[PDB]
Amino acid sequence: ATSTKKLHKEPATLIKAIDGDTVKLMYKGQPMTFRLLLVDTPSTKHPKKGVEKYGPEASAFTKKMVENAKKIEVEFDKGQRTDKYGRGLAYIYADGKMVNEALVRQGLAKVAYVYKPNNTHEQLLRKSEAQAKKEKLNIWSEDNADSGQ
Repeated sequence: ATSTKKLHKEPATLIKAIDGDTVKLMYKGQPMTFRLLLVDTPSTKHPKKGVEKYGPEASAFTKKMVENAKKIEVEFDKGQRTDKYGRGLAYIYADGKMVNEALVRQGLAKVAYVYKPNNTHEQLLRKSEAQAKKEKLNIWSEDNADSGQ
């Protein structure tokens, strides 16, 4: 144990946001498609239901935060650097805000089956998910999941 600086950030710039959990950015002068991996968004392409535009969904959320970002950094984990489908596996930081956590904490993304050993910030997302759940944020909001009394 005993480590300084959790994981490693590499400089990036957005080319296009494919959707919420999958983006294509310019990684060191070359276009690489990245998937956030730990997070998985529901109904990925369209709003949850579609009755008025309540919920810009992860697609626009990720897009907006990375476009407004001064700095875009991709943080690669301890495991594999790229996904089975050749997507980059990194925690993308938009302006220093980790997109993964931001999607989850606001309730636009859920924690999925994280492909270990790529899991350093799984815990962070897990708590942020639980956070979103107890506040019934947009994907946890009374619609698909309408639980209570």
